[PDB]
Amino acid sequence: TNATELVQSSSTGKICNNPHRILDGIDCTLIDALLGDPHCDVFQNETWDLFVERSKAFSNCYPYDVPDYASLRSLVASSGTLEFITEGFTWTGVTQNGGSNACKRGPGSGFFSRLNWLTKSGSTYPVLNVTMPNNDNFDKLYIWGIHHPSTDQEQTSLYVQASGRVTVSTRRSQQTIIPNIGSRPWVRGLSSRISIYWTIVKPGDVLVINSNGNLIAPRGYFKMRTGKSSIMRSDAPIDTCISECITPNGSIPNDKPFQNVNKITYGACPKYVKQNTLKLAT
Amino acid sequence: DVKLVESGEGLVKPGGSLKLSCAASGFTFSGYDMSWVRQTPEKRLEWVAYISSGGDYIYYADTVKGRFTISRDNARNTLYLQMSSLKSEDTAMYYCTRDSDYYGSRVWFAYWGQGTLVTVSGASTKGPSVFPLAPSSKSTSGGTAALGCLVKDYFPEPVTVSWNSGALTSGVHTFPAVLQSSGLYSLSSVVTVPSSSLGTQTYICNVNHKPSNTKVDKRVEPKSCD
Amino acid sequence: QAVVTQESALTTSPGETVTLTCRSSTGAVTTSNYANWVQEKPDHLFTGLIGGTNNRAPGVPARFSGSLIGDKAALTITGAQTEDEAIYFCALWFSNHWVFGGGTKLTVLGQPKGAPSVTLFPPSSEELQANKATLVCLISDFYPGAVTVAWKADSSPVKAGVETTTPSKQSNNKYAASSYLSLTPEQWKSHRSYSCQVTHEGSTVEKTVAP
Ligand SMILES: *[C@@H]1O[C@H](CO)[C@@H](O[C@@H]2O[C@H](CO)[C@@H](O)[C@H](O)[C@H]2NC(C)=O)[C@H](O)[C@H]1NC(C)=O
Ligand SMILES: *[C@@H]1O[C@H](CO)[C@@H](O[C@@H]2O[C@H](CO)[C@@H](O)[C@H](O)[C@H]2NC(C)=O)[C@H](O)[C@H]1NC(C)=O
Repeated sequence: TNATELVQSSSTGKICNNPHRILDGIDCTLIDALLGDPHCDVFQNETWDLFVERSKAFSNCYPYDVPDYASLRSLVASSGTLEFITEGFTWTGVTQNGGSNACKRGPGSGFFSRLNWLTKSGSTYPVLNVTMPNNDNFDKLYIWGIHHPSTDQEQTSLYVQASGRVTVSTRRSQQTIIPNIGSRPWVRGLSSRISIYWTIVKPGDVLVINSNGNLIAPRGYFKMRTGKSSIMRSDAPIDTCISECITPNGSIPNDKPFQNVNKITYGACPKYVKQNTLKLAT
Repeated sequence: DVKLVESGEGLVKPGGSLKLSCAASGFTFSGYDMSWVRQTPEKRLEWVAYISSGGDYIYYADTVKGRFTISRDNARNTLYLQMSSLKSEDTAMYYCTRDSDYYGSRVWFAYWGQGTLVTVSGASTKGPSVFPLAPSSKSTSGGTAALGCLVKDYFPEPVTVSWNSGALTSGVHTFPAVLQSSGLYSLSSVVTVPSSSLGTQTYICNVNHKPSNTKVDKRVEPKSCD
Repeated sequence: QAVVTQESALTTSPGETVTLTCRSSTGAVTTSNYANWVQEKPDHLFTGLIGGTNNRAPGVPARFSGSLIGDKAALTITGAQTEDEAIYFCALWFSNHWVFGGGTKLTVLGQPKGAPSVTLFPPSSEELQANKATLVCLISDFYPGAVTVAWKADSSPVKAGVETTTPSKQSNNKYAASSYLSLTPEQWKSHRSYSCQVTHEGSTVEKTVAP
């Protein structure tokens, strides 16, 4: 007779940028592009349908960590845009724009592009009674951080208070984090660290930030949408071609009702299956 | 697929000095951060030096401060360690380490180099004299014959032996050295080859003992004298 | 201070559960010490396994686990394999310092008992014409570490010119050593009856090879 095989056991090996806008985050994570690492501020205000994370991704700005990291990174991957809108906060007496050589931006000191590291001004650090309202028609994602110094002397030298605090409030949200002082091992030098937390705002609601020290301020917000975007970890090269679904092993033909190459897919694809072969008689 | 490959093993006198290089491959930097760690002959592990992308924030083994300097060549993707005013206590095999991965991993010292030997010596070096280990006249079980070279009276370790320029990579086994009573080492390496191919293919020991500039090829053959 | 310590050696069986430990001299071990575990397989093949208190390196299987049992750091291998036969060092972070322990030699059993292959070569004739003659007994690829070597010359045992050392080859993770006796061209003259016999406990009998 003849036969139909139904399990797509073969991929193209390359990711095809049509019909999906494929954004290759070459040397960074989605978070690095989200935070504003200087070597990936090239991804500023980028939009996508599938972000591709490569294995050699890396970070060069201040050593940090994200509690609930996978939730954050895929929260931005689902809106599919890094559209950042500066909001011009007023930081009275606390010296914005702190940077260091771990994050060398340009000739010297730099910091996260979308983050505002505050210090003391003069020799003080007052408690910040800030406010910023979201009165528009869309939800705001605020990315903010805290500094975990490396010694009690570091805490005093920059945030004169013996113990600092940050409190990012809404009418629905409240998060109060305290910096635990400790000298971590060296990562890109420094023994101090930064931990990243985020605060979504929905329309009408207000975001207020109370802090006696260690605050890593935000500069603005990312406009958030609802769409078909996502992210992918892959080392498959990108070519200009056509395929409607993509796997970490490169694109797939959507010819066959089933597929064997990978469980991870994007778009209208066949359903992942364990089979190695399935021939239907014709 | 990350790899770190070292070089620069050589013998040095007390107060003398050495520079070492480790060629980094398979990853984007010469290293994200990189560090030098040595293991004494007592197989104790001491960390020596550390680097940033450009050497930020304390990286000092206080017992080597003022004596060593660590450098990285961002262009050629190379890591350097030049140690001077060397002491007995620095004799070790220094390892080229690149500290481990991102927030998820942050394991220090995951990726390592195979190590290169640093010997802070005294009173002289000696070059080896290779002798060939000829094959048997009688064929026991027919089949194959075994032959080798004796790397006798060399100092210090190591000697690197191959056979016919890598043309013989299997069935070759180079055995460790013996510290003899004289303070000298002596080593050997043997390969096993079929009995037919003993006059049609010629076998040469590509031994070199690089701590001094020694490289002596030597062919192995029966000598035809009962 | 800052002297990090761990057991000298351990021994276990495949399938069993092991727990290697690492202690402080500065007192109690905390997460703030960031226990890091690196595994050296022989011929200087190191691999970092666990860092950041529990954090497992990418390629490390989930069977390895790091933890704190009490005031100690610890490394537990739940589901040990013959793959795990190695030396496991440990490193803790004291803010100024950065230090290693002595390292624990893990000895997994179940390795197939290896019988030693015994081959001997006479002194080369160019080696002969010098002041020194050395002939070679070469024992190859036996698993059990312990081995005894006996040289005897015309049926009579000898020593005080012998030298041997221990073969911890990774090759097949079998042990394969070498023996050298060093006889002067006139001391080596009790001709036609010199050879090397070694005894292993993979011995059903001890093997002799004579030229
Ligand atoms: C992309 O990012 C830039 C910088 O954050 C945004 O630039 C601002 O644009 C507004 C009006 O669009 C200006 O009033 C500001 O002066 C710009 N700079 C800053 C620092 O806010 C830009 O709007 C973003 N979106 C794009 C380019 O589509
Ligand atoms: C802090 O800044 C706000 C910004 O206007 C001032 O207004 C009060 O803010 C607090 C929040 O901390 C609210 O609970 C009050 O309801 C606000 N006042 C009114 C009239 O609505 C406030 O005066 C500033 N100082 C303090 C100590 O709150």
